[PDB]
Amino acid sequence: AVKKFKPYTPSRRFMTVADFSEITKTEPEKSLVKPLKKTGGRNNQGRITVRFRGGGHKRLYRIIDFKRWDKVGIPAKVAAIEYDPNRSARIALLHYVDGEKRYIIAPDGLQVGQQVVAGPDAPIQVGNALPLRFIPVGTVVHAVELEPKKGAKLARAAGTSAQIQGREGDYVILRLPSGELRKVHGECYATVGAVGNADHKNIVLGKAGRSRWLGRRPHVRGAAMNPVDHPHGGGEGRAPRGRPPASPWGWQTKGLKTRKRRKPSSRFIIARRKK
Amino acid sequence: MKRTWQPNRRKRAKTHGFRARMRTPGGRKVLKRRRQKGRWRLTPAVRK
RNA sequence: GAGCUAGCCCUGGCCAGGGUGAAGCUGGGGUGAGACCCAGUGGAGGCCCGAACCGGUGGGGGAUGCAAACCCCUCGGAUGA
RNA sequence: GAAUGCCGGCAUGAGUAACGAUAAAGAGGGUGAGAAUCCCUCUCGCCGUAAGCCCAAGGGUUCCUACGCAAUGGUCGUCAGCGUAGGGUUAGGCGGGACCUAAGGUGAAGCCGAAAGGCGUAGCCGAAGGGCAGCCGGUUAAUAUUCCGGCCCUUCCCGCAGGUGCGAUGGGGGGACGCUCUAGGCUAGGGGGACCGGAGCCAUGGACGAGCCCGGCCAGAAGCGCAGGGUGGGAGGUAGGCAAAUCCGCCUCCCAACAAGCUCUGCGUGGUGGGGAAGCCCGGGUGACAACCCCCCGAAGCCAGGGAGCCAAGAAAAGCCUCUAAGCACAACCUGCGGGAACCCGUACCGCAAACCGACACAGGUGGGCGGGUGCAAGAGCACUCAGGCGCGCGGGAGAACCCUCGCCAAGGAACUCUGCAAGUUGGCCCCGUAACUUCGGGAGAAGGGGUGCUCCCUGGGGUGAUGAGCCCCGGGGAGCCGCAGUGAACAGGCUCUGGCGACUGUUUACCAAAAACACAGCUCUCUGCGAACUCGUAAGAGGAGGUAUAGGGAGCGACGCUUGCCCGGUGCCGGAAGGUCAAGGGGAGGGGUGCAAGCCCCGAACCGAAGCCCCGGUGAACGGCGGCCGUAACUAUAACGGUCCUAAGGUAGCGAAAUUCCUUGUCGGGUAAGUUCCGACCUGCACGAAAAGCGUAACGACCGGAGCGCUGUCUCGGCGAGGGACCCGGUGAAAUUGAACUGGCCGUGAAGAUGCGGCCUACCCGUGGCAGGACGAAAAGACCCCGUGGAGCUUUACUGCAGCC
RNA sequence: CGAUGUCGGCUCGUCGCAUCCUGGGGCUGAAGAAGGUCCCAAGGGUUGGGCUGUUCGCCCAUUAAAGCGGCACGCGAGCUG
RNA sequence: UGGGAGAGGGUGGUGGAAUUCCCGGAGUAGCGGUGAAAUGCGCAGAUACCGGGAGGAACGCCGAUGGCGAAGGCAGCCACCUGGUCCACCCGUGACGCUGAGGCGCGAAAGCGUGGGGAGCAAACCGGAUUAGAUACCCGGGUAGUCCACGCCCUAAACG
RNA sequence: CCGAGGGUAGGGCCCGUGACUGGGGCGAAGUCGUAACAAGGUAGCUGUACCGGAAGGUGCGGCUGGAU
Ligand SMILES: CC[C@H]1OC(=O)[C@H](C)[C@@H](O[C@H]2C[C@@](C)(OC)[C@@H](O)[C@H](C)O2)[C@H](C)[C@@H](O[C@@H]2O[C@H](C)C[C@H](N(C)C)[C@H]2O)[C@](C)(O)C[C@@H](C)C(=O)[C@H](C)[C@@H](O)[C@]1(C)O
Ligand SMILES: [Mg+2]
Ligand SMILES: [Mg+2]
Ligand SMILES: [Mg+2]
Ligand SMILES: [Mg+2]
Ligand SMILES: [Mg+2]
Ligand SMILES: [Mg+2]
Ligand SMILES: [Mg+2]
Ligand SMILES: [Mg+2]
Ligand SMILES: [Mg+2]
Ligand SMILES: [Mg+2]
Ligand SMILES: [Mg+2]
Ligand SMILES: [Mg+2]
Ligand SMILES: [Mg+2]
Ligand SMILES: [Mg+2]
Ligand SMILES: [Mg+2]
Ligand SMILES: [Mg+2]
Ligand SMILES: [Mg+2]
Ligand SMILES: [Mg+2]
Ligand SMILES: [Mg+2]
Ligand SMILES: [Mg+2]
Ligand SMILES: [Mg+2]
Ligand SMILES: [Mg+2]
Ligand SMILES: [Mg+2]
Ligand SMILES: [Mg+2]
Ligand SMILES: [Mg+2]
Ligand SMILES: [Mg+2]
Ligand SMILES: [Mg+2]
Ligand SMILES: [Mg+2]
Ligand SMILES: [Mg+2]
Ligand SMILES: [Mg+2]
Ligand SMILES: [Mg+2]
Ligand SMILES: [Mg+2]
Ligand SMILES: [Mg+2]
Ligand SMILES: [Mg+2]
Ligand SMILES: [Mg+2]
Ligand SMILES: [Mg+2]
Ligand SMILES: [Mg+2]
Ligand SMILES: [Mg+2]
Ligand SMILES: [Mg+2]
Ligand SMILES: [Mg+2]
Ligand SMILES: [Mg+2]
Ligand SMILES: [Mg+2]
Ligand SMILES: [Mg+2]
Ligand SMILES: [Mg+2]
Ligand SMILES: [Mg+2]
Ligand SMILES: [Mg+2]
Ligand SMILES: [Mg+2]
Ligand SMILES: [Mg+2]
Ligand SMILES: [Mg+2]
Ligand SMILES: [Mg+2]
Ligand SMILES: [Mg+2]
Ligand SMILES: [Mg+2]
Ligand SMILES: [Mg+2]
Ligand SMILES: [Mg+2]
Ligand SMILES: [Mg+2]
Ligand SMILES: [Mg+2]
Ligand SMILES: [Mg+2]
Ligand SMILES: [Mg+2]
Ligand SMILES: [Mg+2]
Ligand SMILES: [Mg+2]
Ligand SMILES: [Mg+2]
Ligand SMILES: [Mg+2]
Ligand SMILES: [Mg+2]
Ligand SMILES: [Mg+2]
Ligand SMILES: [Mg+2]
Ligand SMILES: [Mg+2]
Ligand SMILES: [Mg+2]
Ligand SMILES: [Mg+2]
Ligand SMILES: [Mg+2]
Ligand SMILES: [Mg+2]
Ligand SMILES: [Mg+2]
Ligand SMILES: [Mg+2]
Ligand SMILES: [Mg+2]
Ligand SMILES: [Mg+2]
Ligand SMILES: [Mg+2]
Ligand SMILES: [Mg+2]
Ligand SMILES: [Mg+2]
Ligand SMILES: [Mg+2]
Ligand SMILES: [Mg+2]
Ligand SMILES: [Mg+2]
Ligand SMILES: [Mg+2]
Ligand SMILES: [Mg+2]
Ligand SMILES: [Mg+2]
Ligand SMILES: [Mg+2]
Ligand SMILES: [Mg+2]
Ligand SMILES: [Mg+2]
Ligand SMILES: [Mg+2]
Ligand SMILES: [Mg+2]
Ligand SMILES: [Mg+2]
Ligand SMILES: [Mg+2]
Ligand SMILES: [Mg+2]
Ligand SMILES: [Mg+2]
Ligand SMILES: [Mg+2]
Ligand SMILES: [Mg+2]
Ligand SMILES: [Mg+2]
Ligand SMILES: [Mg+2]
Ligand SMILES: [Mg+2]
Ligand SMILES: [Mg+2]
Ligand SMILES: [Mg+2]
Ligand SMILES: [Mg+2]
Ligand SMILES: [Mg+2]
Ligand SMILES: [Mg+2]
Ligand SMILES: [Mg+2]
Ligand SMILES: [Mg+2]
Ligand SMILES: [Mg+2]
Ligand SMILES: [Mg+2]
Ligand SMILES: [Mg+2]
Ligand SMILES: [Mg+2]
Ligand SMILES: [Mg+2]
Ligand SMILES: [Mg+2]
Ligand SMILES: [Mg+2]
Ligand SMILES: [Mg+2]
Ligand SMILES: [Mg+2]
Ligand SMILES: [Mg+2]
Ligand SMILES: [Mg+2]
Ligand SMILES: [Mg+2]
Ligand SMILES: [Mg+2]
Ligand SMILES: [Mg+2]
Ligand SMILES: [Mg+2]
Ligand SMILES: [Mg+2]
Ligand SMILES: [Mg+2]
Ligand SMILES: [Mg+2]
Ligand SMILES: [Mg+2]
Ligand SMILES: [Mg+2]
Ligand SMILES: [Mg+2]
Ligand SMILES: [Mg+2]
Ligand SMILES: [Mg+2]
Ligand SMILES: [Mg+2]
Ligand SMILES: [Mg+2]
Ligand SMILES: [Mg+2]
Ligand SMILES: [Mg+2]
Ligand SMILES: [Mg+2]
Ligand SMILES: [Mg+2]
Ligand SMILES: [Mg+2]
Ligand SMILES: [Mg+2]
Ligand SMILES: [Mg+2]
Ligand SMILES: [Mg+2]
Ligand SMILES: [Mg+2]
Ligand SMILES: [Mg+2]
Ligand SMILES: [Mg+2]
Ligand SMILES: [Mg+2]
Ligand SMILES: [Mg+2]
Ligand SMILES: [Mg+2]
Ligand SMILES: [Mg+2]
Ligand SMILES: [Mg+2]
Ligand SMILES: [Mg+2]
Ligand SMILES: [Mg+2]
Ligand SMILES: [Mg+2]
Ligand SMILES: [Mg+2]
Ligand SMILES: [Mg+2]
Ligand SMILES: [Mg+2]
Ligand SMILES: [Mg+2]
Ligand SMILES: [Mg+2]
Ligand SMILES: [Mg+2]
Ligand SMILES: [Mg+2]
Ligand SMILES: [Mg+2]
Ligand SMILES: [Mg+2]
Ligand SMILES: [Mg+2]
Ligand SMILES: [Mg+2]
Ligand SMILES: [Mg+2]
Ligand SMILES: [Mg+2]
Ligand SMILES: [Mg+2]
Ligand SMILES: [Mg+2]
Ligand SMILES: [Mg+2]
Ligand SMILES: [Mg+2]
Ligand SMILES: [Mg+2]
Ligand SMILES: [Mg+2]
Ligand SMILES: [Mg+2]
Ligand SMILES: [Mg+2]
Ligand SMILES: [Mg+2]
Ligand SMILES: [Mg+2]
Ligand SMILES: [Mg+2]
Ligand SMILES: [Mg+2]
Ligand SMILES: [Mg+2]
Ligand SMILES: [Mg+2]
Ligand SMILES: [Mg+2]
Ligand SMILES: [Mg+2]
Ligand SMILES: [Mg+2]
Ligand SMILES: [Mg+2]
Ligand SMILES: [Mg+2]
Ligand SMILES: [Mg+2]
Ligand SMILES: [Mg+2]
Ligand SMILES: [Mg+2]
Ligand SMILES: [Mg+2]
Ligand SMILES: [Mg+2]
Ligand SMILES: [Mg+2]
Ligand SMILES: [Mg+2]
Ligand SMILES: [Mg+2]
Ligand SMILES: [Mg+2]
Ligand SMILES: [Mg+2]
Ligand SMILES: [Mg+2]
Ligand SMILES: [Mg+2]
Ligand SMILES: [Mg+2]
Ligand SMILES: [Mg+2]
Ligand SMILES: [Mg+2]
Ligand SMILES: [Mg+2]
Ligand SMILES: [Mg+2]
Ligand SMILES: [Mg+2]
Ligand SMILES: [Mg+2]
Ligand SMILES: [Mg+2]
Ligand SMILES: [Mg+2]
Ligand SMILES: [Mg+2]
Ligand SMILES: [Mg+2]
Ligand SMILES: [Mg+2]
Ligand SMILES: [Mg+2]
Ligand SMILES: [Mg+2]
Ligand SMILES: [Mg+2]
Ligand SMILES: [Mg+2]
Ligand SMILES: [Mg+2]
Ligand SMILES: [Mg+2]
Ligand SMILES: [Mg+2]
Ligand SMILES: [Mg+2]
Ligand SMILES: [Mg+2]
Ligand SMILES: [Mg+2]
Ligand SMILES: [Mg+2]
Ligand SMILES: [Mg+2]
Ligand SMILES: [Mg+2]
Ligand SMILES: [Mg+2]
Ligand SMILES: [Mg+2]
Ligand SMILES: [Mg+2]
Ligand SMILES: [Mg+2]
Ligand SMILES: [Mg+2]
Ligand SMILES: [Mg+2]
Ligand SMILES: [Mg+2]
Ligand SMILES: [Mg+2]
Ligand SMILES: [Mg+2]
Ligand SMILES: [Mg+2]
Ligand SMILES: [Mg+2]
Ligand SMILES: [Mg+2]
Ligand SMILES: [Mg+2]
Ligand SMILES: [Mg+2]
Ligand SMILES: [Mg+2]
Ligand SMILES: [Mg+2]
Ligand SMILES: [Mg+2]
Ligand SMILES: [Mg+2]
Ligand SMILES: [Mg+2]
Ligand SMILES: [Mg+2]
Ligand SMILES: [Mg+2]
Ligand SMILES: [Mg+2]
Ligand SMILES: [Mg+2]
Ligand SMILES: [Mg+2]
Ligand SMILES: [Mg+2]
Ligand SMILES: [Mg+2]
Ligand SMILES: [Mg+2]
Ligand SMILES: [Mg+2]
Ligand SMILES: [Mg+2]
Ligand SMILES: [Mg+2]
Ligand SMILES: [Mg+2]
Ligand SMILES: [Mg+2]
């Protein structure tokens, strides 16, 4: 439920923020958090290997549980639901009757104080983790493992999901958030339901500084640079691209596919993406 | 205005000091050369 | 060689005073319930005025200078990128 | 003898410019060979959110004392941050270490790279972050939370007693956190007192007074008092916290619940130790048995880890508490008391500056805290002052031009000029009032005006206190007084109308451009299924991201509104197992060299044979492109209509002499007495146009235009005045430049612009203050231009190659 | 080319005369007045404005008239920019 | 009070045909399209045939001169939340009624905003053909839209 | 004190006029086409959307004031 403001500043005209109504706890679990190193897009060599990054809000990284087969058959209770700044999605705190506490990501409609579970015999119920094969065909599902027991990889960001089209042997046919049809092992754990906070994309950042809060440093076009800096640099006055539109490093950025065409996982990709 | 020299004893020793030279191959050859020329001091003096 | 300078990282510090009065909350009206209206409370904001601080618009001086970029008068930002 | 040669010495300009903020000086008395310059007093001026005081960087004896003045000091010097010598820095409690972690650094394991070396989990290092136990006064010429005095606390060792399952680098808790706003109650600090203590003082017309002047506190252990913080107690189950675990986490039950109890903080008091003014007198002595009280203001600091709300969601680790594991329970741990033990390093001095950074005793730069009073609405603003500190290391005169900084101005009022450039104007507070337009916020402090002091009387409400007084904070009414003037000084918008460009706040060419440029939220295209794409790297490894398509890279555009048309022939990209072209490799028809021969050796066609190209499509918010001629209407004119060649397709809406229009000051209209600019239109648009976006857009702008009002020294057109210079005198004393010079005008001549040649003319010798026409004046071996088979940056369907990718 | 600063403006002039005005003349298709044209004459004079960087030019209002040229398109060790 | 009909409205589900697209099988020289034809698609293996797969939309027969709503309008099928209405009985209140300026609400299509979605259809646009021309009628493509959610628009041959 | 009115500043409504621009009405015999009345030669009309020299064409839904 995105929030509008009255236009009492030039930048409050369109700026929108999340509702935070599904939030029930306003501080993290001191046991499930750890320091988060702001890299600033600079690798171990020190050099900027991802441009235009840095200077955002300090955050604490909450440990998220992407391998839910760790605790099979132990009913955890949905303790609270908390803001996580390292994600688009929200996170739910779970109190396993084991006594262990864990953060999962909150699917849609999941309510505080409900029992969730994981395992082959789990119910098909929002928030439960079964191997892919044991989920009935035709059910939206988030937090999918790609390869078995390597971690939940697909369908994680806000509002995303993944449908199961059918089965075919040791593999199921998943329709990814991007409309791709990939085959994923049936023994791959997944969580039933779409990720919550779907209203996330409607957020209008509203002003430049808000992007600066998020660690996004200003982007400078190539057409504004000099030939020493960019294919698009130079020109007297303005100038069209004057060549195939290109990145700073030379390769063409309009249409040029870059997926490796000998990659092994191609054997498991039925159909490249939609739209 | 703010000139370029802004002395900082910790900066001085950790950049041009003896132990910073002996670590790298170049800084060793710096020491060899100055020890060959006959310099009185091979490293910048700073009273710490 | 990043003790100048550009950015980023970690850890601290700094921003007189005054103005405007957002949502919300309360009460009243309203309605089938509402939207909503009004009032008070409230104290939002790359909000407004203006020191420190950060700047450097216009003019004058300076031009073997006080100074290898300075001085005076004006002027911009000043809870924020 | 010449290389704008090299090194050095000495000249010239020259007794010239200058002697470093215009805060400012004067006299007396000392000292001494010598005094504007040092010492002392008196008087005057300057800073006072500093030009004062206290930390930290950095500097490194510059600190104090004696003795000096060659040089350093822009003059002088007896003086000094200068020379010579002597002296000076005292810690269990301040800061750092023997404690902890942060980025980063390093790095057993492990990984990688010709070598060198590069990484890398732990671990280690790393601080202005965490943790941690001293406050006040006195003393030295110079150090003091360090020596001393008073009253306090910490650790380690050993011991006695009491108590307990003791026990850790292991498990747990805690440490532990953001921005904005903010409650209660304190203190820091300050204002007043008619209360208390005090050397005194009565002036010059009055006052011997509730007169004036001065001061009226600081530190403190246990206990107690006020104000807050922290925190439930019990038991049952227990599979989780990588062994265990009575702790922690989860579940049930019991009672406690806004409390209370306990624990810890701050503030108050407190045994006690201190401090203690002006004035007078020679830092000290007095004062003085000094007094040490009451009321008020009151923090941004304390209680503190308080409270609220918000989104962008806010270090770590140790100390400390708890749980237990080996081990051990003659030990070991907790508590209380006693005795003993307690190391290394810093401590002088400067510190918005004459000691730091600027080659200088350089108007510049330099992080943190304290920063007193009154008035002006507030305040760290502004003026004046306390404490404190200064008068800026050349002076004395004179009273020209001219320069700077400043004041005023008759009539005019932008006529100045590229331009109101500059300088006026306006100026804060309260009340009245306030337009088109708009995104309903705004535009807006729109505009325009009224008020403002001092005295008297009447009065409303608040804070404290107690409900009163008293101080204190907001006011309201009536009547008066004075001046030219009542924010009477200082600090403090000129306004309006209309265009262009960019939505906006923001960013930029450090040192000529702050803009219309960059950025920006927002729209689109494209890429990317995660060991992602992409980037850095030889690699390992990093980033991306401990992210997962509502996500990440790249690119164009640039809030918002209404919109973005036609062309796929070329170029890019994407799709296409056919076809054709194609490399090594396969095949080996068929020949060749040799040899007695077996054989060895070489050439070798058809055919099989990738990617890439060819070829078939697609595709524009991919690179891009979007015609010409001829004719036609019942007045002329112009062509809705036709005709034809060409195209891949012939510019759509909307705009338009425009940041674009050459002809151009286009033509018409407005504004003006007059308008190459400006605004509105027209349209044969040299040469607009739709995300290198098209047409609008409220708001915004130190952007660029036009106009008007107000007001002016901008001007007609200049005058006077002030101070700092120029000028004269004493002191100190540069510079660039310079072939040598005994260095006139005209008219000619000359390498074509002559002080230097010819002819004529003029002219006694040397200066000083001035002005700049010349010495093709100085400065920089022309930046333009050319030249060189000179250089470099950038580009591409130039050549060639390399990485990368296929 | 081991540098001769480049338009215009301002300031300050100075010279030429092929004279815009003032003075003197002849001819006139000169009645007067007022014009045309030529001759003599450089003594003095030769305005203030709107527009544009402009010189120039147009325009407003005057005027006796609103002259044309040279002086390195006179003059940046005189200013402006 | 007890009963009844119905595509009335809203929500949530779900079922079969059909077309398009993708995959396999089989198969070969044309399919398509019209007044005729050309475009277009097909030896790179189309069309016609079988199986599998995904997806959207719409509900054949019943079906009617039918039924409901105040109108716009409403049609597979099941369930839930819900309106209107009629009939029996003659039980209850006792004129409590009718109309309705303003007000408020509803209001087909198309269109607009933000999201999703997209099979068929199809303004715009492209091409073939017709034609003097053909910015058309015919044919082959084709974008918005048509669908969903929410939020506007509020017009109509909104008619009996 | 009030006060005619004078002055300054900003509003509101009306009238007249304005380069140019928008359609409108009219006008004996203009140019282009043929949309409509017959099934008007694509049944018409409609609200809307979009396009086009022009009448109009088409998508969507609606009406019969539509023919056999
Ligand atoms: C402040 C102090 C500086 O003076 C200036 O800036 C003036 C204002 C320059 O004009 C500036 C400004 C400007 C507009 O001059 C009017 C322009 O000409 C150029 C850009 O230089 C001068 C004089 C230039 O001379 C000019 O050289 C020109 C190439 C041609 C001309 N010559 C023919 C005579 C001559 O005057 C030139 C080169 O800078 C001189 C050289 C030696 C310098 O660099 C010297 C050291 C200067 O930096 C300076 C003296 O310190
Ligand atoms: Mg909003
Ligand atoms: Mg609003
Ligand atoms: Mg939420
Ligand atoms: Mg932790
Ligand atoms: Mg990271
Ligand atoms: Mg590293
Ligand atoms: Mg990058
Ligand atoms: Mg970056
Ligand atoms: Mg995310
Ligand atoms: Mg979240
Ligand atoms: Mg798999
Ligand atoms: Mg967005
Ligand atoms: Mg961004
Ligand atoms: Mg962030
Ligand atoms: Mg950009
Ligand atoms: Mg550029
Ligand atoms: Mg550029
Ligand atoms: Mg570079
Ligand atoms: Mg390049
Ligand atoms: Mg380019
Ligand atoms: Mg450019
Ligand atoms: Mg260009
Ligand atoms: Mg450019
Ligand atoms: Mg640009
Ligand atoms: Mg382009
Ligand atoms: Mg181009
Ligand atoms: Mg390219
Ligand atoms: Mg690449
Ligand atoms: Mg895909
Ligand atoms: Mg600097
Ligand atoms: Mg520094
Ligand atoms: Mg240091
Ligand atoms: Mg350092
Ligand atoms: Mg180093
Ligand atoms: Mg070192
Ligand atoms: Mg080596
Ligand atoms: Mg070695
Ligand atoms: Mg030696
Ligand atoms: Mg060295
Ligand atoms: Mg630096
Ligand atoms: Mg501030
Ligand atoms: Mg402020
Ligand atoms: Mg105010
Ligand atoms: Mg609230
Ligand atoms: Mg505020
Ligand atoms: Mg301001
Ligand atoms: Mg300046
Ligand atoms: Mg600066
Ligand atoms: Mg200079
Ligand atoms: Mg200055
Ligand atoms: Mg100033
Ligand atoms: Mg300022
Ligand atoms: Mg010689
Ligand atoms: Mg030489
Ligand atoms: Mg030499
Ligand atoms: Mg020499
Ligand atoms: Mg000499
Ligand atoms: Mg000599
Ligand atoms: Mg001399
Ligand atoms: Mg001289
Ligand atoms: Mg000088
Ligand atoms: Mg001086
Ligand atoms: Mg000064
Ligand atoms: Mg003296
Ligand atoms: Mg002397
Ligand atoms: Mg003295
Ligand atoms: Mg003060
Ligand atoms: Mg030094
Ligand atoms: Mg001396
Ligand atoms: Mg001397
Ligand atoms: Mg002497
Ligand atoms: Mg001596
Ligand atoms: Mg000096
Ligand atoms: Mg002496
Ligand atoms: Mg030791
Ligand atoms: Mg450590
Ligand atoms: Mg290393
Ligand atoms: Mg280190
Ligand atoms: Mg520390
Ligand atoms: Mg300590
Ligand atoms: Mg002390
Ligand atoms: Mg103490
Ligand atoms: Mg004992
Ligand atoms: Mg115990
Ligand atoms: Mg124990
Ligand atoms: Mg422990
Ligand atoms: Mg934390
Ligand atoms: Mg901290
Ligand atoms: Mg915040
Ligand atoms: Mg408080
Ligand atoms: Mg105290
Ligand atoms: Mg006070
Ligand atoms: Mg006494
Ligand atoms: Mg007397
Ligand atoms: Mg257990
Ligand atoms: Mg005594
Ligand atoms: Mg503070
Ligand atoms: Mg605190
Ligand atoms: Mg750590
Ligand atoms: Mg024993
Ligand atoms: Mg030791
Ligand atoms: Mg010691
Ligand atoms: Mg000391
Ligand atoms: Mg200063
Ligand atoms: Mg300071
Ligand atoms: Mg000093
Ligand atoms: Mg210097
Ligand atoms: Mg230096
Ligand atoms: Mg000095
Ligand atoms: Mg200084
Ligand atoms: Mg004081
Ligand atoms: Mg006083
Ligand atoms: Mg004030
Ligand atoms: Mg003093
Ligand atoms: Mg004189
Ligand atoms: Mg004299
Ligand atoms: Mg001054
Ligand atoms: Mg005055
Ligand atoms: Mg005047
Ligand atoms: Mg006037
Ligand atoms: Mg003017
Ligand atoms: Mg003038
Ligand atoms: Mg200008
Ligand atoms: Mg003024
Ligand atoms: Mg108006
Ligand atoms: Mg208004
Ligand atoms: Mg206006
Ligand atoms: Mg407007
Ligand atoms: Mg409004
Ligand atoms: Mg204001
Ligand atoms: Mg106002
Ligand atoms: Mg006003
Ligand atoms: Mg009054
Ligand atoms: Mg008075
Ligand atoms: Mg003022
Ligand atoms: Mg102001
Ligand atoms: Mg214009
Ligand atoms: Mg710009
Ligand atoms: Mg801007
Ligand atoms: Mg714009
Ligand atoms: Mg805009
Ligand atoms: Mg700002
Ligand atoms: Mg820039
Ligand atoms: Mg610059
Ligand atoms: Mg520059
Ligand atoms: Mg520079
Ligand atoms: Mg430079
Ligand atoms: Mg400048
Ligand atoms: Mg610029
Ligand atoms: Mg600016
Ligand atoms: Mg922008
Ligand atoms: Mg947009
Ligand atoms: Mg998009
Ligand atoms: Mg990571
Ligand atoms: Mg991106
Ligand atoms: Mg924009
Ligand atoms: Mg609009
Ligand atoms: Mg093309
Ligand atoms: Mg093509
Ligand atoms: Mg193409
Ligand atoms: Mg074939
Ligand atoms: Mg091939
Ligand atoms: Mg386009
Ligand atoms: Mg092109
Ligand atoms: Mg082309
Ligand atoms: Mg005819
Ligand atoms: Mg269009
Ligand atoms: Mg035009
Ligand atoms: Mg014009
Ligand atoms: Mg235009
Ligand atoms: Mg043009
Ligand atoms: Mg023109
Ligand atoms: Mg004209
Ligand atoms: Mg006119
Ligand atoms: Mg115009
Ligand atoms: Mg024309
Ligand atoms: Mg253009
Ligand atoms: Mg374009
Ligand atoms: Mg363009
Ligand atoms: Mg605009
Ligand atoms: Mg700006
Ligand atoms: Mg600006
Ligand atoms: Mg102007
Ligand atoms: Mg004006
Ligand atoms: Mg004016
Ligand atoms: Mg003057
Ligand atoms: Mg004077
Ligand atoms: Mg004399
Ligand atoms: Mg002398
Ligand atoms: Mg001297
Ligand atoms: Mg001679
Ligand atoms: Mg002579
Ligand atoms: Mg000649
Ligand atoms: Mg000559
Ligand atoms: Mg001569
Ligand atoms: Mg001769
Ligand atoms: Mg001669
Ligand atoms: Mg002279
Ligand atoms: Mg001269
Ligand atoms: Mg001159
Ligand atoms: Mg000269
Ligand atoms: Mg010369
Ligand atoms: Mg000269
Ligand atoms: Mg010269
Ligand atoms: Mg020279
Ligand atoms: Mg040169
Ligand atoms: Mg040279
Ligand atoms: Mg040369
Ligand atoms: Mg040349
Ligand atoms: Mg050469
Ligand atoms: Mg050559
Ligand atoms: Mg050549
Ligand atoms: Mg060359
Ligand atoms: Mg080169
Ligand atoms: Mg190579
Ligand atoms: Mg030359
Ligand atoms: Mg020379
Ligand atoms: Mg005459
Ligand atoms: Mg006559
Ligand atoms: Mg006559
Ligand atoms: Mg004659
Ligand atoms: Mg004359
Ligand atoms: Mg004139
Ligand atoms: Mg002119
Ligand atoms: Mg002209
Ligand atoms: Mg006359
Ligand atoms: Mg002339
Ligand atoms: Mg000449
Ligand atoms: Mg000249
Ligand atoms: Mg000339
Ligand atoms: Mg010329
Ligand atoms: Mg000239
Ligand atoms: Mg000049
Ligand atoms: Mg000039
Ligand atoms: Mg000149
Ligand atoms: Mg074929
Ligand atoms: Mg589909
Ligand atoms: Mg009855
Ligand atoms: Mg009714
Ligand atoms: Mg519809
Ligand atoms: Mg066609
Ligand atoms: Mg035909
Ligand atoms: Mg079709
Ligand atoms: Mg409707
Ligand atoms: Mg009908
Ligand atoms: Mg009158
Ligand atoms: Mg017809
Ligand atoms: Mg027909
Ligand atoms: Mg059509």
